[PDB]
Amino acid sequence: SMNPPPPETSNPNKPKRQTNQLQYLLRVVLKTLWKHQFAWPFQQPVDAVKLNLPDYYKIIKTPMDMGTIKKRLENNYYWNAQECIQDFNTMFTNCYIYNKPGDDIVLMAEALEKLFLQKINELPTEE
Ligand SMILES: CC(=O)Nc1cccc(-c2cc(C)[n+]([O-])c3ccccc23)c1
Repeated sequence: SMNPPPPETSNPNKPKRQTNQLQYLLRVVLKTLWKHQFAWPFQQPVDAVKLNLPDYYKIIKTPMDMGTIKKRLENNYYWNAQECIQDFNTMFTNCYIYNKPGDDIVLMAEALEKLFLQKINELPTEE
């Protein structure tokens, strides 16, 4: 019923790059999803205490959210675009794993995921 530590957003010994694909993930992908009317539940880690979801972290063992993604991108946490893509996909998947079809939160995730897919379809070739 308690919250875990959040995911890492800083690790000085993890090697880092700033690639055109990662820049796109920040300037296009994250910015597009973040501004969306359905972004708010996904803008920070799930607070299973305040939301009274005492089983959330019993079920979701790889938590991820756009707050975490945003910090990762802004602090050049990643080596490659696939790492970041995997974070978005983890976020969507968790939502679908925890919730039931047609729950509001699932429709919200689906709307963001549609946009995500459209933006990833035009990830630029590496420079
Ligand atoms: C800090 C925090 O947890 N905010 C928040 C606000 C509203 C909804 C959610 C939320 C977010 C997510 C990802 N899921 O799956 C939920 C499931 C059931 C109830 C609520 C949620 C999170």
